[PDB]
This record gives sequence, structure tokens and C-alpha cells, in this order.
Amino acid sequence: AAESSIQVKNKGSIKLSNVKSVVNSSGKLVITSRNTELKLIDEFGRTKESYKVPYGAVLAKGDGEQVAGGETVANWDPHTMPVITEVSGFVRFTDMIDGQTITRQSSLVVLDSAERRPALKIVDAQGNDVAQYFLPGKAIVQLEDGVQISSGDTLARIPQ
Amino acid sequence: DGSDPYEEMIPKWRQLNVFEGERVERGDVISDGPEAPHDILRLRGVHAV
Repeated sequence: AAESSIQVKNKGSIKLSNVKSVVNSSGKLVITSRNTELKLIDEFGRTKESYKVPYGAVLAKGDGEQVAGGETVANWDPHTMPVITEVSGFVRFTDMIDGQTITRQSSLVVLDSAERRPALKIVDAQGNDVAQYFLPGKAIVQLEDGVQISSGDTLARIPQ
Repeated sequence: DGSDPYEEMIPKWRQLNVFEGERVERGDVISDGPEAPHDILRLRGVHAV
């Protein structure tokens, strides 16, 4: 099932447990905890549904909202888990080597461990120091330096 | 972990489920896969197993 949408059978209010609240670029929140639980409370304590929510997911409706049912309550990438930026501002890229750690597809790969992963924090505005960014194999960041990206946003990670 | 660190080695053929510290608790899934019952009771308990 390539579809990442989660359907709800009945109108039961979602009960998101074991989650971390992180402010995203919009009113929705992104969970940074690998272990998450969902539940349905409609009239009593019994939970109609459970399902599962991976890391980097965005909930369509907030916790405690009585969803009418038959509609998506949380949406996430079914192929990749996005990495949330703790600091909002320009992306600080350190030791950017062109021709070895750059792969044109702007969208450019960060680095390759086999070919060689510098760690740096997101700049506050342009280059201020405020967080460790880890780049595993085949990790790509499409946001160039000075993009001034807000918190809770992520580019395509390109899993290895 | 304050004291007595857990030096564990992975052959790198297995991906790491978590990247940050996240205050990982005992029995948490560091890497994904079907877990053996020996580890469950060892890091969870008899009722868990």
C-alpha cells in the first residue's frame, strides 16, 4: 500500500499519545519521537482505532479534535522520514566540496561517507551561531546556504 | 548514561532507527527488525516476553 493516508472508520476523537510537539511551518505539528500511539475516543474510554505513526509525521487534525471519520488525520511521507530543523534561519553548510560531494539532479547531495559528514547548526538569520546536522550515506539537502528556512521544514533526504 | 556506557557495534549493514539522543530508554528500538524473545525479557521483563 503506497498510500500514506490513514482512514478512520468512525467519528472518534483522535488521542495522540507518546508524542513530541514541534512547531512546523504551519499550524500543524511534526512529531520527532519514533514511538507514537494513536487512539479513538468517541463516547467512552474505549479506543476505536490504533494504527501507527512514524517519525516526521504531520497530523491533519489536532489532538483531541472530534474527527468526523472517513478523513485523513495524519499525513507523512511513506518512503522517507524528514529531519526537522531545530533552529529557524539560513542553512549552514560546512565543507561543501564540488565534484566529489556534489551530485547534480538547488538539489545537491551533501556528502558520501564511502567517497570520503561535517556537522553544523542552522544559522539564526544569515550566519549566526545558535544543534548537530548528521549526513548519512546518500543524504541530500536541496536547501542552499542563506535559504532562511523556517523551523519544522525539511527537504528531500534521498534515503540510501 | 551518567556511568557505565554501552559500547555496542553494528556491522553497518543495518540502518540506525534513531539519530539524536532523544533520551533513549531501556528496550527502545535502536534499529528496526524482528526482535528476539531473549532480548525482550532481558530489556523489558517476564510479562513483556
